[PDB]
Amino acid sequence: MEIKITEVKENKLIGRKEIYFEIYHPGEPTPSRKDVKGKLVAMLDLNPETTVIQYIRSYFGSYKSKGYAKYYYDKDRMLYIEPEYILIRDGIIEKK
Amino acid sequence: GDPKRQRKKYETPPHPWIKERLDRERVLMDKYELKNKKELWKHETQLKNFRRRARRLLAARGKQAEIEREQLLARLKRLGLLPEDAVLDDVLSLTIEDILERRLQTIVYKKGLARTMRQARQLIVHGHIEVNGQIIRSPSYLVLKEEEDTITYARTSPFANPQHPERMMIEKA
Amino acid sequence: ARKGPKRHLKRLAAPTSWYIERKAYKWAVRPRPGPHNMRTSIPLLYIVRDYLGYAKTAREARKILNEGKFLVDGRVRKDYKFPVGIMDVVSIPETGEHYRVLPNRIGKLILHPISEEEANIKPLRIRNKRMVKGAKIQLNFHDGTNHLIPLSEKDNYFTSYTVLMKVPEREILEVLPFEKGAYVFVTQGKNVARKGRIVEIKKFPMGWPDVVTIEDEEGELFDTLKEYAFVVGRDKPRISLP
RNA sequence: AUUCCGGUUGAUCCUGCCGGAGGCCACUGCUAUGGGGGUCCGACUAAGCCAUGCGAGUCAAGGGGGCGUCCCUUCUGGGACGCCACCGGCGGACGGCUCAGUAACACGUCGGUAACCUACCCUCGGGAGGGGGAUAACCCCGGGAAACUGGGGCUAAUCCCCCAUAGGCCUGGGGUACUGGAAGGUCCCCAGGCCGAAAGGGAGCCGUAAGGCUCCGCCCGAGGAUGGGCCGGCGGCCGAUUAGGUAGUUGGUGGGGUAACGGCCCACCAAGCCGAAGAUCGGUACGGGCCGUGAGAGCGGGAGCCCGGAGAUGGACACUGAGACACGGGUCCAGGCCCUACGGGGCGCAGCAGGCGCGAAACCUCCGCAAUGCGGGAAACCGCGACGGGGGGACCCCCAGUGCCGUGCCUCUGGCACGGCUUUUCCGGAGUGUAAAAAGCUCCGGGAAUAAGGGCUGGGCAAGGCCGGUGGCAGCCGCCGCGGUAAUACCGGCGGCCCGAGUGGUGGCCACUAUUAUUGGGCCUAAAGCGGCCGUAGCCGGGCCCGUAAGUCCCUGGCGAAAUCCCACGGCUCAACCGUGGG
Ligand SMILES: [Mg+2]
Ligand SMILES: [Mg+2]
Ligand SMILES: [Mg+2]
Ligand SMILES: [Mg+2]
Ligand SMILES: [Mg+2]
Ligand SMILES: [Mg+2]
Ligand SMILES: [Mg+2]
Ligand SMILES: [Mg+2]
Ligand SMILES: [Mg+2]
Ligand SMILES: [Mg+2]
Ligand SMILES: [Mg+2]
Ligand SMILES: [Mg+2]
Ligand SMILES: [Mg+2]
Ligand SMILES: [Mg+2]
Ligand SMILES: [Mg+2]
Ligand SMILES: [Mg+2]
Ligand SMILES: [Mg+2]
Ligand SMILES: [Mg+2]
Ligand SMILES: [Mg+2]
Ligand SMILES: [Mg+2]
Ligand SMILES: [Mg+2]
Ligand SMILES: [Mg+2]
Repeated sequence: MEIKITEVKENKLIGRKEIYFEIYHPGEPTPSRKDVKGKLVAMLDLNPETTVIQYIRSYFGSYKSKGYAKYYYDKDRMLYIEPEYILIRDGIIEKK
Repeated sequence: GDPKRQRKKYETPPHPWIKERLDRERVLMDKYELKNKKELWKHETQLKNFRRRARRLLAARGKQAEIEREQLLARLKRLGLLPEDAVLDDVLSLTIEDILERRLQTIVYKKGLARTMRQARQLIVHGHIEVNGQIIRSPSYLVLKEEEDTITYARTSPFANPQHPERMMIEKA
Repeated sequence: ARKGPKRHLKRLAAPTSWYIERKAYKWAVRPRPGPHNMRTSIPLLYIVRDYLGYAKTAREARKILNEGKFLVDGRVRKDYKFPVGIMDVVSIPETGEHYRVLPNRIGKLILHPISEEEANIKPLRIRNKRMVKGAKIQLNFHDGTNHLIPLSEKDNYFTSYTVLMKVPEREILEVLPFEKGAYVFVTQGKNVARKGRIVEIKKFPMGWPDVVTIEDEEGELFDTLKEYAFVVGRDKPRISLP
């Protein structure tokens, strides 16, 4: 798969950066969250502990998928802002 | 009052059993390999609408009329139904066969990707045809002129290999 | 409203000057009473979330507001129902950006970027003027705010004049009279967002509103209501306009 | 598509009605593979009756208590932390449901209030001084079958009550500062009265302490905003086998009452007010944006989504509050029903599911506060059958499937025999998706494998002059008409035609229809000119000159919400659907 970054935006008020990307992958299944997170942290030198993947979406007859993710500069800020369910779904914290 | 109710996009014949109309429509259905009459009727309605827009704009004047007139001409020649130097009058000479030539099934057949109309329909439905890098599975989709030449086998299809037994039979024609 | 005031607002019945998607959801934010009226203002939540896009959901928009990140006319606003209206100034000091709220060419509210220096002044149209106890003069402006002046300067202020006020200190620094040759900006009606110079004024009997004629840069003449004409300068605008 | 075709005669031309052929809505027979989108599903008869669960809470940063765990010392205690109820504040008048009543200022539209109220919110100008009191919680004793409820003791507050000042209201006499088109309005000065505020409270730091410095708060005045009250002109059903109606009725004068004007209600004085241009009375109905049909002019409907009105088993009437004569608050009558230990005590789903009844006629006693919003809170947050997500259903619209190719044979459309191919759909897995799931989307393995019916077959009107039964019997038949032993028309077989996941039956509206005629019909013989004439209202009215500008035409300001309709471009694979612009 090939990852292409479309746009990176800075949000000082929240204290995070928002990343939009595309994944090109003909003849392959939709990439898993773990692989995409590893590829992204390798590509931009990000701490994997404070990186969340909001979504990965596939389309009808396309060879590519669209993804949106967020990166926080502080772990406490990430815990205070993000909803609980998205942290569980991305494996950052453990469900009770 | 009453809220909106979604309406049919096609019109049925005023009388179901007229010999001449039955013969003409049967010829068309056989030639272009359509599934049922309603599909054919759908395209007919499209044609009529275009004509009804041309008739109304000929007898009009003002500022909005010119805008709508140029928009109609631009839309018609974007679909590939009119040459680049056509005028409004030329709208009134379109026929039903002109629209049927723009179906994706017909264009796939004419380009030589298939040996028969039915084979073209099967190829479209099973997902072997890509249009401008996108897979479309509707045989009745109307192809724009700007994208006509970028129509090929899907890059993941078995047919995207010149050694495939079925493709070699297609090329034999 | 069988027994009392309404508290809700459907999306389909929202004011027509907002930039909002009317079929995406069922409800909309009912604005709180405040400075402007319904037809010329929008709740702050839509500015934070939909216009600037600093937040995705309403919950995280409220967390931003409660931290005092937004200034309206130089004052911190925490209520997400607060109405923001014509000629207001929206400042984000942490990002250092400033906007002025203005009507569009079709009557919708938009944010126009402005310089930091211009962000300290706000124009106010004198909407009414009255006597108050102790023999003082009270001026009532178009956004509902009030000011007091002594009896000595009663002849320097009349209705439809414009006062340039320094915010948030609320200190007067300029008065722009309403007369022939003044520069005006239209706020409502068919000719909204057009600007020009005053040529003529007409009056009618029995309480019908009066009409003014305006010449634009290209030299065309058009009429509008006097109360829809907002004075912004002597012969050139004193503030940035789109 | 601005349309015709069958029927009165032995044969013909007319008038005239009936039937066929089209669209949409409700019920229904037979039969059904898939996905997507949307404002669909106990409205028509019963606004009939309802078992059970849920549909409105929130605040520990307003106040005293109870209980638990720890730290300091602890006889005793003081802290910190966490739960619980109670007093107290705000909300519960919105949201949700249904269309019984209503022919009316109910609704649509343009205006008015100088004749009015408004808690929460915004700006400016000021204020927060001095006293008093009870009670819940808690302890002791209880009563009652229960619903409920008594006595004594003790305590706090942003709880309640006083005094002062500010302030508010009424009337009389002056002065002319403001807005406005116009002052019973606002401002200033005297005078007589009546009414009459507040919580410097709470939280955190720096403070050794003193005291600051922030955060949330309390009261008065002027204006705004939000939500309403009230008033006017104009506009939109049927009946004369309903012709006179009204007596607080119509107006005046003097008062009361109201937040406020008003016969809204009284006392007194007059005889007015409405009506053949349809009063009064009766019938039927919630109004509009809109929806169905038609070339248009028109004709018909107004359940579902938005805006306005009204109601909570029927009929009356009050308490609290900024706002109610209050759907999940109170009282009486009427009529049903339930529990009692027989003395008493309770209840009306036209909220979400669910049950009975009535009928031709309508679904799960499910999951979630993740999104959109509302109430509460300083905030993090909590609650919400609103709203969001699924379950059942031939509700509406859009896009597909039930194979394709090559060579032979046949009756050559179509079927059969060989060889090859694909996997939309089907079966089993991985990822993504989702609050969690399910669908959906991308991949992998198997395999033509898992998938066609309903009506019609004499003419109108496309399709058989074939075979077997029945014999004016049985049956068909929208209409015209078939059947009496040689039936192309009934029953069945074999063929054929139309549409196709659909296709037929019954009822309603529009078109057909120039059979309602303004566009645009008729009245000698076919339905239809009063037996004749005179005349009131109404309608239609000769030629020229001067004036006006009501009708009429042109230009330009302020309006007629959004949704719905048409066009181009853009986003979901295209579309249906949704967004940005122009109409
Ligand atoms: Mg209705
Ligand atoms: Mg005859
Ligand atoms: Mg019922
Ligand atoms: Mg209510
Ligand atoms: Mg009724
Ligand atoms: Mg007092
Ligand atoms: Mg009606
Ligand atoms: Mg309904
Ligand atoms: Mg039910
Ligand atoms: Mg039904
Ligand atoms: Mg037969
Ligand atoms: Mg025939
Ligand atoms: Mg007829
Ligand atoms: Mg006739
Ligand atoms: Mg006669
Ligand atoms: Mg006669
Ligand atoms: Mg004449
Ligand atoms: Mg005139
Ligand atoms: Mg509109
Ligand atoms: Mg696309
Ligand atoms: Mg498109
Ligand atoms: Mg839209």
